[PDB]
Formats: sequence, C-alpha cells, structure tokens
Amino acid sequence: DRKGGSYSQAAGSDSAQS
Amino acid sequence: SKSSVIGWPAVRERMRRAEPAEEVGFPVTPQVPLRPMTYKAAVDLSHFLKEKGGLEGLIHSQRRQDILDLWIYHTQGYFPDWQNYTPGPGVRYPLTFGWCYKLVPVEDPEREVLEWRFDSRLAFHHVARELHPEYFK
Amino acid sequence: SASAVYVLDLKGKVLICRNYRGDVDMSEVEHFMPILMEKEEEGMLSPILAHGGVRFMWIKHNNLYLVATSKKNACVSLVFSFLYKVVQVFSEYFKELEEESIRDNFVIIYELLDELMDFGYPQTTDSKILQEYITQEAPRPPATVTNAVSWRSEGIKYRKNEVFLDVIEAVNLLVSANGNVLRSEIVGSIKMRVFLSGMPELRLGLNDKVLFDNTGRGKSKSVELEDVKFHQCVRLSRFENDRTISFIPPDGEFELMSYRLNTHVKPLIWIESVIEKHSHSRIEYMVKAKSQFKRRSTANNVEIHIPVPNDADSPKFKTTVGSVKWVPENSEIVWSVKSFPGGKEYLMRAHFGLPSVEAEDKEGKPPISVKFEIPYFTTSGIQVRYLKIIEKSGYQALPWVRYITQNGDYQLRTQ
Amino acid sequence: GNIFANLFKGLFGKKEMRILMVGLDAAGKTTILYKLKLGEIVTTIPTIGFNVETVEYKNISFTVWDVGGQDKIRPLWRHYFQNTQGLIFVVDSNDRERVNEAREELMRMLAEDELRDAVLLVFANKQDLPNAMNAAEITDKLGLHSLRHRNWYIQATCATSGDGLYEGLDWLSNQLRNQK
Ligand SMILES: Nc1nc2c(ncn2[C@@H]2O[C@H](COP(=O)(O)OP(=O)(O)OP(=O)(O)O)[C@@H](O)[C@H]2O)c(=O)[nH]1
Ligand SMILES: [Mg+2]
Repeated sequence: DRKGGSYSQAAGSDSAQS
Repeated sequence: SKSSVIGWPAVRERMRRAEPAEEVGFPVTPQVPLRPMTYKAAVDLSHFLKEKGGLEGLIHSQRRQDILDLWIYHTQGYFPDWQNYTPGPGVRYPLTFGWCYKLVPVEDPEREVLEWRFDSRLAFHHVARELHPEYFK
Repeated sequence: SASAVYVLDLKGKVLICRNYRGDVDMSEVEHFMPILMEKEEEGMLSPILAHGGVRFMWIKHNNLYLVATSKKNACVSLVFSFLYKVVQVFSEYFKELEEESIRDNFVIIYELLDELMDFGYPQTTDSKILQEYITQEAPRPPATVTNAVSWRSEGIKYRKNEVFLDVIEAVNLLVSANGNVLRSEIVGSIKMRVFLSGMPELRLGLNDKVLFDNTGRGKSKSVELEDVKFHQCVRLSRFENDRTISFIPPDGEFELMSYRLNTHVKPLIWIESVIEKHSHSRIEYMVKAKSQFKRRSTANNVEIHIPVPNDADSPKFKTTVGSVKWVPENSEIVWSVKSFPGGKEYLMRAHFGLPSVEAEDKEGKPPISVKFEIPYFTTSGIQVRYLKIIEKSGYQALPWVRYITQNGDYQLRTQ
Repeated sequence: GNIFANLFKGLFGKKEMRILMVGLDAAGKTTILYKLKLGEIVTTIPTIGFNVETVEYKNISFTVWDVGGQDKIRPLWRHYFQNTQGLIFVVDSNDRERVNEAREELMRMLAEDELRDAVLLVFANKQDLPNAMNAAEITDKLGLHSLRHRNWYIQATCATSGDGLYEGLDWLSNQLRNQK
C-alpha cells in the first residue's frame, strides 16, 4: 500500500490509434 | 471471459431500453490497468458481439454507444476512445484498427439513421486510416 | 553575469564565498546586512539590493541568504536560475540546508562551486551527473557532460526495470469573502522516479485534448492543459510538431512535465464558516465543511486551518467529526480530519474568550486554508494512455504510476 | 477517570461561588461589604478604585468585588465582566435625581451579551430614612419584571443595623446552588 493512491501500471502507447 | 459474457446480456438490454434518439468525479479502480483497446482485443470483442448478437443491426445512438464503451472500460480497463467512427455522410468506419463493427445508413450526417453492421474486412483493411490519413498520423 | 557567489548566515557572517570575476571587492558584503536591515524596516526590502554601482541579488534559503554580487547589467533571471540550481544541488548532496553543513562540507563545497560556474556562466548543474566527478568521500569527467544527453548517464544497469510515476494534483482555490471563487487553477505535476537499465527513450502518451482533436477523437474526456512545461529531457521539437512526448528519463526522481490549466467546476470542499464575534466578549465559529468531491474518494489528512483571534484564550470546540486543536504558534483553529468520505458534512461550533481591553493595533484577516489530500482522484480527468519504453538492447519494462490529489493554494478569504 | 476525591470534598462542601458589588457612589456599598465581612459600620472615603474581599458563610466563599459609581468609573464595570458568575445591584432610593441615572446605568450594564448567567440581586440600601420606598415601588419604577431571562430578587438591608442581609445571602445561595 501507499498513501495518496495505489500505483497503477501504464500502457506502452495508443494501441487504438496504431 | 465469464465476466464479459455475464455483462453482455445486461448491456444489450440496457442498450435496447435506451431510445435510439448527477454524480461528479472520475473514480479509478485501485491497481486496475488502464490502456487503449488493442487490435486483437477489438477483434475478439467484435467476434464475441457477432456471436452473441444484439449489436448487429442495432440502431446507432450516442447513449447506447456511450453505455457500451463504459461497460467495456469497466469490465476490461480499455479507454472508451477506441469506439470512434469516421465522419459521414455515408458508411462510418471504425477509427481503431481491428474493430469489425461499422455504422451504415438505414434509410447532414448527424440526422442520418445508422445501425451497427459487422464487417470482418475492417480487421484487415484500415478503411478509417485510408480515409483519414491525417487522423492516423 | 554574477560577480561573486557567496553564502551568508542569519547573523551576517559569510559562510562561504566564491568570486567568479573579481570585478567587485570582497569587502562589499559587509554593507549587505545593514542595507537589508534598512530596507526591511522601511518596507522597501527586495531580493535584489544595490550597493552603489553593485547590486546584491539573492534569495533566502532555510538558514542562509544566497547573495550573488554583480556590477554590470547582468541577467538577474540567470542569477536566480543559478541560485535555484545551486540550492537543488545542495539539497541533493546534503540532506539538510543549514549552517551545520556549510562549516562541515567545505572540502566538497568549494569544488562544487568552482565546477558549477566559471566567469559567471554556469556550465554543469546536473546533480546526478555532478555526483560522478566531485565527491566528498577524481577520475576523468563522464562523457555525458560532453555528450548531448547530459541528464542520463550511459551504462546504468539494474536488475529490474521499474519506473514509478506520480500524477500529483494541486488544487488552488481563491474564494472571496462574498462567497465566490476568484482564482481556481489546477497545476498538474507528473513526477516520475525512473529505475531502468541503459538509456531508454520514453514515449509518454496521455489523453490530451489537442492530441484527441488532431487524431479526431475530440469527443471523449480529454484534459485541456492550458500550459504544459516539460523537463529538459523532453524534446521540444517533437512536442511542438505533433504533440509527441519523447524524452530519455533520468536516473532517479525528477519532474518530467508540469501541467497547469484552469478549472470551472465546483470546489471539492465547500467551507461555510461564520463568525459571531462579540465586542471584546466572545466569538462563535459556525464552520460547515461540505465535501463536493465524489463519494468514492476519501481525502486523507483533511486539515482546514481556521484563523481564530490572535489573543483568543480559553477555547472550546463543539464539532462533529475530526480532532480540533488550537495552535497558539500559528494562531489558527486547525480543523484536523483523518478520513473524510466524499459527500460528507462536518459541522463545528467554536467558542473562545476575549480580553476586555482592546488591542493596540489591527491584526488582519488571514484566509482559511484547507489541507485536503485525496489519493487516487484526478479532478482534471487526465489519464495516462501509454509510455513507449524503447531500448537498443531490448527489455520488457514495467511502468507504474499513481494519482494523488491534494490542495494547492486552497485558501478562502474571510469576512 | 475517577472523581472520588471530588465526592469526598463535597462530603463537607466544595462549592465556593463568587459575587459582585456594583452601584452608584454614596450608596452604602462599602459599609454593607464591611458589615458582611466584619460586622461593623466602617467609615470609608469614596471608592476611587474598588474593594475585593471574600465572605465565608454556609460553606460557600462569597467573594465580593465592590465597584464604585464614579462617572469616570461607570464605564469600568466591563473589566469585572470576565470570569464573573454573580451580580448584586445596590440602589440609592434617597436620591430621586440620581434614581433615573442609576436605572439607566443598570439597564446599560444589563444590555451586555457576555453577562447572561449572572442573576439579578437587588439590595435595598439606606433603609433608615422615612423617605425610602417599599420593596415594590422601587421594583415597579425600575421595571425589574421586564428583565427577560433574569432571576431578580429585591431585598431591603439596613446599613446601620444589618437586617435582611442573611435572607439575601440565603436567597443568593439558593439561586446559585440547586441542591439540598
Ligand atoms: N445615616 C446613614 N448613612 C448611610 C447608611 N448607609 C450608607 N450611608 C451613607 O452612604 C455613604 C456610602 O458609604 P460607603 O458604603 O462606605 O461607600 P459606597 O456606598 O461604596 O459609595 P462609593 O465609595 O462612593 O462608591 C456613607 O458615607 C454614608 O454616609 C446608613 O445606614 N445610615
Ligand atoms: Mg465603596
């Protein structure tokens, strides 16, 4: 856990835009 | 996908209930992955929708499309920006490559009645990219 | 074009001085303290002084005033930027900025001062890069300083590839005493702590309104960032061409981009406070805190400072939720709340005494400032879309980031 | 927490209480305070300042703060309004021309939002001349019944002899303490 919100994984790029 | 299968009937019922024509904030699931929908994921979703039905031939509406995008984002973590269609008038092609769904006239493009039509060639032919090369960069 | 970068103290003693041009006599510092005393006692004190034809432009540190003398028409902004870079370097090398390190770290301080700027022109300011040629515990300088990439040392290898992001929100609110909000600005700040192997070229992608309009997706929720200020690693040409955010992250925690846009939405916290101040008899504090934020989010450590009378004594607090403490050092009612669910409403009724004798001078009305910090809540609605981690060797990165929403200039004007 | 020590102290009496002594000059306030404390009529010059003393009676420390009625000391009554629980009004029925001024002073002092818990205590002083009125004519002239949320009680006390002081003290004790 961590104060201020749990860290979330990010994507690599806009997969929906090619 | 059991969750997707379960949400498909309720989502279809909600879309049908909404006619073809309160809480603030943007809560985010903790640790929930968020990323744009992928071509393979879009193709799988289109195939599942075609198999289960409810979207093919359904009248295209802003409320129904928004509800479907919100349900997809909730159940998978895909941003609701990949369900875009090319501007009219005429057949609207999906903006995201891989989506087999498109809007076709049923009769100003904003007043033309459109319905969702399955198209397997969209997952291989980038109609939206060819039509709008600037929109794809 | 500074002439001599010196380090002063709280008593007027020059802790450390390092002349860069020699055009100003070293005895001119003795007049800085009397000049500052004269300026502060007449309301004309300024960070940039003037001793005859010599100007003393400096900022105030925790315990020292970083004064830098000059004589010509030097760029004061350049001097301020050099002072800020020096302060950041001192903070990165020494965990504290006080007199205990100036008299103890003179061996490395002189080397850092000599290497940082020559003839009044700073040449190297990267603390991570500077930590490779000047140490307090010397080889040839690294090629990163000579190379174009002066913010990411080559050859860095880690067992894992973890990049932790921090989307920290800054809610600044300027509510007038009439009840309307004047200045309501949100300043985004993406602070990442990169730990990767090699020299990766991150390709950050968000849900920008301009990017969505250019792609043709200007219909979903997109952040309308009025001002976007990227770090030195971010290539300006790529962002200007097609809003492409491509830059090599450094090794450690740093500020990549700092968004800043206005907000026309209702405040997350609504503070309805009243003052039933009897003349020299007593006063009442009918303070009501309405949380307009989403009920799914919880604002950890809610601290709404309520400026009570400076001569208030014998205080009593009739509140609903949260500990209420009166701090006589700050002269305010610290409405401290640990957890405040969205949509909650805490009511407080203060009552304190007042001396019969009236005060000699006016005290002013400090504004009520809340200290809300709601994690996992993005008010601007900006969501990170992708982060293209590309490496020549080739590795599978594991990006991470969290959204923290806090209060910035969240002041409320009193009546 | 435990308050057994408080109960043990209350077994023999714990409450002390306080009291105020205000009014116009030459109202017999100092002589009355001296008789209450000592029991004799002492000769005192006009009170330029004030007199503060205490009275031990009925196990209650009756602290009395005498206040003069000087014109320059009329607006100085607000100094004793802080941390004050009681109030006693001393009228001067022997001064017809000063009765209106005393009533106006009492009304101005009764128009404060800080003194709300202080009950009214009207003391009829100078009860030795035939011109003095009864315990109702003065109250009717001052309109003591028109004091909303004010527990007033008129008591005639003779400065030369001392009759009625004990009844007034008993009434004040009954108004302060609400127990057996
Ligand atoms: N003859 C007679 N005179 C009295 C009696 N009681 C009060 N007085 C007069 O009232 C005056 C008031 O005396 P003090 O009580 O000592 O002073 P005070 O009432 O506090 O008045 P200030 O000191 O001016 O505020 C005295 O000088 C007496 O002359 C009384 O019972 N008989
Ligand atoms: Mg007297």
